[PDB]
Amino acid sequence: ISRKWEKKNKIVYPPQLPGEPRRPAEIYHCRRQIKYSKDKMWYLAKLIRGMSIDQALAQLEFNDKKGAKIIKEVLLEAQDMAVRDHNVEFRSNLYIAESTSGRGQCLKRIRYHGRGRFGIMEKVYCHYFVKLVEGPPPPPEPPKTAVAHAKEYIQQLRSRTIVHTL
Amino acid sequence: VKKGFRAAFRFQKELERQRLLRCPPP
Amino acid sequence: LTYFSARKGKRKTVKAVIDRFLRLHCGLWVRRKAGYKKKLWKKTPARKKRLREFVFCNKTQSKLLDKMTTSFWKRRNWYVDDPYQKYHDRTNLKV
Amino acid sequence: RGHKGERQRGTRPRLGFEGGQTPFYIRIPKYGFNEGHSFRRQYKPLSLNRLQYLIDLGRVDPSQPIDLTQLVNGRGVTIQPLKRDYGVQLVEEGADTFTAKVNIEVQLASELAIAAIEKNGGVVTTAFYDPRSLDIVCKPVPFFLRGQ
Amino acid sequence: TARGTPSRFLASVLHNGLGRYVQQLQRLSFSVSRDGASSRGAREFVEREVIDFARRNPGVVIYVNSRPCCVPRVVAEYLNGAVREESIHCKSVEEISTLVQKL
Amino acid sequence: IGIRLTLPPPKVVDRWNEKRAMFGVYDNIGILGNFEKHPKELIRGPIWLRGWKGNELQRCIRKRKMVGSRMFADDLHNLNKRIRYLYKHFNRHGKFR
Amino acid sequence: NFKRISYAKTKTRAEVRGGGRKPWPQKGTGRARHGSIRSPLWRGGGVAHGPRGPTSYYYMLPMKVRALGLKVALTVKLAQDDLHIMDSLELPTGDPQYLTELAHYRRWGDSVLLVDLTHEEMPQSIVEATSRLKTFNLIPAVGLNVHSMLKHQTLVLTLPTVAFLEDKLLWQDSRYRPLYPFSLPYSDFP
Amino acid sequence: LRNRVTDRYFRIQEVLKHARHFRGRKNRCYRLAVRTVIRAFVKCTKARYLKKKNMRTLWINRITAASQEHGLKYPALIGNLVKCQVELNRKVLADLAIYEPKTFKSLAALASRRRHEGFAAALGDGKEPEGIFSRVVQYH
Amino acid sequence: KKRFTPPIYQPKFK
RNA sequence: GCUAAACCUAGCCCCAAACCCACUCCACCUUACUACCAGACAACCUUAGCCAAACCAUUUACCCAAAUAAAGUAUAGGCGAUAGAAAUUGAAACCUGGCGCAAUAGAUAUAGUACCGCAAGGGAAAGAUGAAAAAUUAUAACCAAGCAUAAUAUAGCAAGGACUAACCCCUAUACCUUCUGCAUAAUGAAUUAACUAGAAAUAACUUUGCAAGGAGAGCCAAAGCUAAGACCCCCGAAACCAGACGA
RNA sequence: CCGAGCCUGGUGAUAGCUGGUUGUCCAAGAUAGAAUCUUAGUUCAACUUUAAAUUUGCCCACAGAACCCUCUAAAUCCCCUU
RNA sequence: ACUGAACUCCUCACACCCAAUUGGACCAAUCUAUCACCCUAUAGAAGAACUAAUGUUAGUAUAAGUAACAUGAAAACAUUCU
RNA sequence: UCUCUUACUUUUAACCAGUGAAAUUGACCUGCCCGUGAAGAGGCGGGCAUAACACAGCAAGACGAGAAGACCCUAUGGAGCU
Ligand SMILES: [Mg+2]
Ligand SMILES: [Mg+2]
Ligand SMILES: [Mg+2]
Ligand SMILES: [Mg+2]
Ligand SMILES: [Mg+2]
Ligand SMILES: [Mg+2]
Ligand SMILES: [Mg+2]
Ligand SMILES: [Mg+2]
Ligand SMILES: [Mg+2]
Ligand SMILES: [Mg+2]
Ligand SMILES: [Mg+2]
Ligand SMILES: [Mg+2]
Ligand SMILES: [Mg+2]
Ligand SMILES: [Mg+2]
Ligand SMILES: [Mg+2]
Ligand SMILES: [Mg+2]
Ligand SMILES: [Mg+2]
Ligand SMILES: [Mg+2]
Ligand SMILES: [Mg+2]
Ligand SMILES: [Mg+2]
Ligand SMILES: [Mg+2]
Ligand SMILES: [Mg+2]
Ligand SMILES: [Mg+2]
Ligand SMILES: [Mg+2]
Ligand SMILES: [Mg+2]
Ligand SMILES: [Mg+2]
Ligand SMILES: [Mg+2]
Ligand SMILES: [Mg+2]
Ligand SMILES: [Mg+2]
Ligand SMILES: [Mg+2]
Ligand SMILES: [Mg+2]
Ligand SMILES: [Mg+2]
Ligand SMILES: [Mg+2]
Ligand SMILES: [Mg+2]
Ligand SMILES: [Mg+2]
Ligand SMILES: [Mg+2]
Ligand SMILES: [Mg+2]
Ligand SMILES: [Mg+2]
Ligand SMILES: [Mg+2]
Ligand SMILES: [Mg+2]
Ligand SMILES: [Mg+2]
Ligand SMILES: [Mg+2]
Repeated sequence: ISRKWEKKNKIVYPPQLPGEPRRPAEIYHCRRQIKYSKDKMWYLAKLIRGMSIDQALAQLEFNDKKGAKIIKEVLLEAQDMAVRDHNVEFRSNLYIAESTSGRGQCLKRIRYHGRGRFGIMEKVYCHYFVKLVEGPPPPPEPPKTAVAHAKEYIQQLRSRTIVHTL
Repeated sequence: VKKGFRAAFRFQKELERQRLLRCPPP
Repeated sequence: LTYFSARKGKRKTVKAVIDRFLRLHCGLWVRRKAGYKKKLWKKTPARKKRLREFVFCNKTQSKLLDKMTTSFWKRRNWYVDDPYQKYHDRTNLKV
Repeated sequence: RGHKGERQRGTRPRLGFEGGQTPFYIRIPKYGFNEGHSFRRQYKPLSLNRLQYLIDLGRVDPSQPIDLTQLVNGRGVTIQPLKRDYGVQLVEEGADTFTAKVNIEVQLASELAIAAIEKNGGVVTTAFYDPRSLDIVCKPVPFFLRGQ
Repeated sequence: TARGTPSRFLASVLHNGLGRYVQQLQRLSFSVSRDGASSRGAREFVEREVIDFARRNPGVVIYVNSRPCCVPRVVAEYLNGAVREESIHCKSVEEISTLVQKL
Repeated sequence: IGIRLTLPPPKVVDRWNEKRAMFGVYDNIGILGNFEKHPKELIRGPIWLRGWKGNELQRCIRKRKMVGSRMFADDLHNLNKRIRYLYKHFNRHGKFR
Repeated sequence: NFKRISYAKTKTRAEVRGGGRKPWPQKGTGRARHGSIRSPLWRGGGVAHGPRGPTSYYYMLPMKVRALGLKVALTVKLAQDDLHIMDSLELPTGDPQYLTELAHYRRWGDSVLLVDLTHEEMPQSIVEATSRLKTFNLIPAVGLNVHSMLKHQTLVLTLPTVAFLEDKLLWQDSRYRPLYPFSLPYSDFP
Repeated sequence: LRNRVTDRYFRIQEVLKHARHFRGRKNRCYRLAVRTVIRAFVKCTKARYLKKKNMRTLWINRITAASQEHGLKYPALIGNLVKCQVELNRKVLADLAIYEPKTFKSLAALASRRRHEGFAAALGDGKEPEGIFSRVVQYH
Repeated sequence: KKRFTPPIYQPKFK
């Protein structure tokens, strides 16, 4: 058993200078031993990814799954600990930067088939990781138009030189 | 346990090399 | 031939080799041609004389007879009236 | 180990088996070569040349009667108590250039050897001893330490 | 293979053949043990030929730390800043001489 | 992974102890000792090998001949089985014959 | 190697408590082919080829070879200035401090093998001086070998001790055959 | 266990360091990485002749393209160059055709003149001139 | 004949 | 970074020495773990079998008296694969360890526990922070197989040659084996970590020592004798007997 | 799971039958046959592996190697020079 | 006419491409004696090396979130209905 | 039963919620024709073919999965009957 995600909230930074930017905050929080599947948790994390915290809560409140309420409570308690301890004033100025899933400790049981044989029932467990960063959420990457492809093709055709001689 | 010291020393040196490579000191 | 016994753990010999052959100290085994005493009425006297001669063995046969025996049968005996005493030592040997 | 089979599995016949074929040491009939070798009387050779050599070196003093214990102490011949040995014989190989003049007790002495010994003025005594007497005369110190 | 290791181009460090040729090697930090059977070659080298090697080219500085260790090593630094560290564990005097000459 | 992370403690050994500094004492006592006792009598250990080498099966035969009359039941059975196995492996199986 | 008794012993596939019947049929199920457990291929079986009983590496060298080795060791200790002949191993007060100070002043090294003679004829001063140190040892003239000499750096002998060693090493040359062991009273040999 | 293996991971890393840029399970499975590295090294060793042949064919194709652009062919050019006592391999010819067109055009003109002189000598079975640019130099 | 093999049950500790 | 990787002690095997023990009260021979009522009958016995002799019917060390040489000698033996003495010189009392190991090793064992059958019986993994857990602290992280971080982008046993850039250009028919010929559509394989497979005599080769003698009693010897080094696998069947159990 | 049961010991039974047999380099290295209740094995020929002793190994040439009625080829065996 | 190999040549020194098999040289984790203690040498021993034996054990992927699958309805939760 | 099948209900079928297999897997960036090879090629030669990724059904091939074939043959390996 290893626990290194809950300890990232204790990294103290030196005091900045007046000629330095604001630097956004980083809030780490995760739960352990959750009776759920890792694939569904990863699907929920992919549904979330980089969006606003309020939009994520709204999408999870109407999500018909088992871990939706769990992730909702995780985000709620993380926002609470951020506004109470991590020095956060605005409640709607947060966005999820990283959101992934892991795997928990498993056991073994029986399945009982239709003969003397049987199966290995492995109790699947998983976790859930999430990171909260202050400030407005970054806009998504816009798709490159034909001008970008044309410029890249021109650059590729201009970068080629003589080969296999001198 | 596995009795030895030279292989353990080489493994510790490799760990120190990986540490100094991942985190380059000033 | 039992390379290791169960009581002494030594090497045993084959008594048939001792009863049918005779090793000299030079490294030669004296044998006897078979059939020298049976059906002698249909054989020419030349064959009868040839069968009654002390014939030596070969190389692989001598090696086999030596491997079937131990170090006791490869010594040198000094009998009082040994008819094969002059055949123990072999002189005039040039590789 | 080569290819598979008995050459690799180790299940090989004993030394001398030719795979059903009659071996060489069986097709030959028996003969009276070593009938009673464990009962024949063996005698270690002893030439007059080696006796004169021992006398000249000093290991055999020609002032005392020489028998078996004197030859064992001088270490000129090796008398084995076992292997059916009834003493040491005499060899006339060193007939010429033999000047010793000393009595010697030999179990088996030939005519030429006795003649050559009597030429200088020696005495040859032919005696017989049982293997127990041989073992006694070879090493008398353990016989004295025995207690019999 | 070439698809697994990085490559470069063949060029001079600061055009030595055009103007004047300078010595690329700078320092040579040797680590010879005091007692042991693994630095005999390095000991004999420092005893007999290190003076000739230092007098051959004045632009190369030789450092002898003489630290009691087990594997004798040598540090060679150049003008560009590359540091190539090799070990002379159980080598003859001729081998070490050829190695330092190649360096 | 079968590699120990932390280094083992330095196993220091005093090379000048009792049996180390006094090794080989009273060895070869027959030559320079007017021949009183044989050097093979200074070997301390099992009684069935005090001055005798032998082979793997010969040692078992000597043990069953000397000490075999004062062992256990399971130990004697295991010794007999090992002797039978060595006999069947040396006088039936093998090579160079 | 002449005083080595390896007490290492590992059980085979027959001495291990277990393995009697046949686990699963060979033709029935589609598992691996096995006839009994406690095998060197299974988990918890015996060693296939390992130490079987105590192995004794007993072997003796000829007496002449050992005498020549002793003479060679003596020549090596004498040539390299590592042999100091004494007349009477005595000390004024008998203490390890004076002994090690004298050893360091006379330039001997970190170790020295002090050899006396007859064992019983040894003074108490040097005994009490050596009974408190590890490098200094007191062995009689009979208990002198080659390993103890090669382990130390120098050697210390005495005139009667070196005479005894010389005569015992020259007794091997110009002698008779063994024939019977020398433990007998003999006549000339004491 | 007595004096067993205590440095097996180092051998695994030494084998896997050559398989740090492969696709699939070959960069992680040692049992397959061994075979992959073996085949990779074998092909890298055996492809030297292939590389040499490819470079030679590329040089020949470049020379042929240059000769066709100038107004000649490849076999005639090679023959006229080997019949004028000038030893220039394919690499320098390709380098000139790519970088120095003036000397390549001069070589093509010399080759055409040598070919014309050879044709004239063959049709006349020569007698007297036998080519001005001919006349082989005798080295004794 | 009628060949058939009986199944084997593992111990109740895994 | 999740899954999960190493942290030594219960001790385990054989030596030398020593000979080792068995009711606190009740219950234990019937339905043992049952306080109390009328036929007393209960042991005294060649073991067998496998293998080998290429089968096998004679035969095959195992027999419980200390070493060795004799000697693997006389002998027994479908006289053959094998077995094997005796007579004889003889055999120095007393000292506390491992050139063995650390939980897939070493006894199976923390234990003869769970579990299987009415029954004899078979029978397996366990325990890791620390001086202060009455320090529930903040850290020490970093390596395998499985995962997200960071999915795919045309072409081809997954590889090589290469250029300024992954592909695009060319070449190239996985691994060990019974086999003349195997990737062949024959055999084995999902990986990682632990374990597993050449043990030895007579006769041979080399190197010290001594020498007509060598060798720490025994053995060999018309240049020999002693010592050392060097060498000969694993797993997988149907069958037979002996002692106990079941309608 | 009875054309003959479960457990233990003989037993690590035997088995010409199947499979496997662990790091590097270099050198040498490819098979006329006979016997066996044997061709799925074994033993002996021939070849291969080491260090020594001796001197001749290969095409060699004029010449030599009965036959018989009907032909009887391409070749072979001993062979100093080179 | 030209293209066209591991055949030949250019600078180097050349033991660095046969089945079975044989011979010669190095390599590393344990203990012991001798020197050093940021890790190696001289000598003795090995339970001295795993890409394979439907090899034994424990962790974990593809197959596969594939097949199988529960609870009669309303409700004050006091009840009612087939 | 067919000519010639059809009208409905349940199990079941397709999606949502979770426990969740078994056989099997050398790795796959996995198309077709002609020809060749250990004799039946998606990985060999020449051609044709080609943006990538899931869901819902059928079997034509991958000599596909389960049993070291029970049919034929070898075994100086067994057993039953007379
Ligand atoms: Mg095989
Ligand atoms: Mg075969
Ligand atoms: Mg057999
Ligand atoms: Mg027959
Ligand atoms: Mg058993
Ligand atoms: Mg079995
Ligand atoms: Mg075990
Ligand atoms: Mg048989
Ligand atoms: Mg007796
Ligand atoms: Mg255990
Ligand atoms: Mg166990
Ligand atoms: Mg990993
Ligand atoms: Mg291609
Ligand atoms: Mg292999
Ligand atoms: Mg096969
Ligand atoms: Mg075939
Ligand atoms: Mg296949
Ligand atoms: Mg097959
Ligand atoms: Mg398969
Ligand atoms: Mg009934
Ligand atoms: Mg077997
Ligand atoms: Mg066969
Ligand atoms: Mg070319
Ligand atoms: Mg060539
Ligand atoms: Mg070759
Ligand atoms: Mg082992
Ligand atoms: Mg091993
Ligand atoms: Mg492995
Ligand atoms: Mg299978
Ligand atoms: Mg495996
Ligand atoms: Mg499906
Ligand atoms: Mg369904
Ligand atoms: Mg229901
Ligand atoms: Mg579902
Ligand atoms: Mg092919
Ligand atoms: Mg086809
Ligand atoms: Mg295929
Ligand atoms: Mg089959
Ligand atoms: Mg047969
Ligand atoms: Mg049969
Ligand atoms: Mg039978
Ligand atoms: Mg029967």
